[PDB]
Amino acid sequence: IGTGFPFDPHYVEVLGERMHYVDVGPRDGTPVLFLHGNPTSSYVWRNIIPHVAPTHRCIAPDLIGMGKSDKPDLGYFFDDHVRFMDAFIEALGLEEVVLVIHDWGSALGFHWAKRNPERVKGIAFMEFIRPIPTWDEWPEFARETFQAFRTTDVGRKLIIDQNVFIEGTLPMGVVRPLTEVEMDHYREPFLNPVDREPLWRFPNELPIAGEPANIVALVEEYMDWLHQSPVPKLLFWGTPGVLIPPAEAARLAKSLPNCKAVDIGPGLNLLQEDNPDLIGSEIARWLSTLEIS
Ligand SMILES: [Cl-]
Repeated sequence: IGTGFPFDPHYVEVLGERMHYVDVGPRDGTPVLFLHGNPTSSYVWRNIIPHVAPTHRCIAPDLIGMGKSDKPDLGYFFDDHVRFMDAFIEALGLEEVVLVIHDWGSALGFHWAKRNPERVKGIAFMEFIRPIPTWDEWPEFARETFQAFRTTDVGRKLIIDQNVFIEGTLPMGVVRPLTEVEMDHYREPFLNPVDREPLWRFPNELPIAGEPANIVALVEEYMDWLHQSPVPKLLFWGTPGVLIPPAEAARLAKSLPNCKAVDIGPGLNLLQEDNPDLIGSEIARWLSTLEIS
């Protein structure tokens, strides 16, 4: 499992800010958009992208306030991420796309897809945002932690003061140890405690037990759309998972139209850190099947 990030930086001005992106692969076809979540960057994709780069254009942006994207004094609400990602897409001039999405990236991806259905030729997803209608349905071992995260007081002491999301939650969304080189990559954007607002806001935006209602409403909408959509779907899942337990992958595999679903073996949240070659290989393959009518 490679620790290197051998991608030349690309930058584009988005709403008076600068966002970073990985851009590789053929220039000609349908492009593949990789959207990371919390608390990652395009780094999370580094070992998935080389599987796809040979046949497809690979576009992997750092979300505003993350990776090497600019860090303006925002609240980094979901709605800000939407604003910025909507704009990024239009800046690159993208028309049809395929979406490869994860964690908060999935909420972006689904949300954009709901709004632009005639431009999504496929979606691959994994460990994605769905409504967790009670805290019962959140992983036992992570309840106390995400409960404290969802406080201004101590949540911020943890995430912003202490950097627990990065030093603690992150390694704990991966089954294998992360090396020190890998940790340092995940740490780089958030060395300055100032810049960790995204990391605290995101958990406070998770649609758990009805709140925040704005997020719940919105996630409910994209999931309802997803159930009424033919668009080809590819669902990676792990055991036991975090945001998606095995049992729920099972249910969605069945419930979502035209959806293929691939078990990746041991996995928590950052599936891409536990089995890159498998997800990479399966995406690439599946991509080819989208051209078979
Ligand atoms: Cl989060």
